Amino acid sequence: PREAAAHWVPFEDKANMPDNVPDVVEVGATSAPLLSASYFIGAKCKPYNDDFMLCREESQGSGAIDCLKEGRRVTRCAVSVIEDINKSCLDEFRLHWQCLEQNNHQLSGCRKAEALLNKCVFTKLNLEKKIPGLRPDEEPVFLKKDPWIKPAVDDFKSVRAYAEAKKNGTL
Amino acid sequence: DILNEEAKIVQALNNQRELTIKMHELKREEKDYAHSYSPLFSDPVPQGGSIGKAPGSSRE
Repeated sequence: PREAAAHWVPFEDKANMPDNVPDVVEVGATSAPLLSASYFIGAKCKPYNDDFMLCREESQGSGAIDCLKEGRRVTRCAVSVIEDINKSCLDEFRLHWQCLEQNNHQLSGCRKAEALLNKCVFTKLNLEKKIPGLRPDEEPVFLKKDPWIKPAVDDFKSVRAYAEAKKNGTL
Repeated sequence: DILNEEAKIVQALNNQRELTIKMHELKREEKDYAHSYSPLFSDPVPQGGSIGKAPGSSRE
């Protein structure tokens, strides 16, 4: 789909969902927290995402109205992972997405906060960040030390928290 | 002998008539897609662009 052209107006629909359709919660995170959580959401909700997409393909044109129950599962799984993050690892998660908000949403600008977030999420949620499709020779970039590309200003709070974790021994 | 020779000539002429009608009919028979358009990539169904391939865009 193309973006709107010369003159357009936004319009809101005031109707409710038809009552036959079971209601569902909606994800409440904005773009930066979602980008921060995306790999954990992928790790946990891969089967449901795959099932939703397979349903959409198999519906062959009626996918929106035929996969609503699969979509309901997808959104519930995403809400569950974000709730778990908000219960166990909120400080580090906030570090990471505030850093992202300062760095044009570039993950390369936030590696120190991401290291703490990954350790927390792995220890208390048993989710692991992993980049699909690489050979064992190829090194995932988020694990690389001494990268070519670095942020203009390493984030202040993140630098302090990273050094403190290195003292404590958590990281 | 004259009758036999003339009959053989007339038979060859009728053979040529039959062949002409046959070629006329065959030329008007519709051919398979492989023979008429493409013998290696023989599926007429397109796939389109691959970049933003959307689950549910394929329709039989």
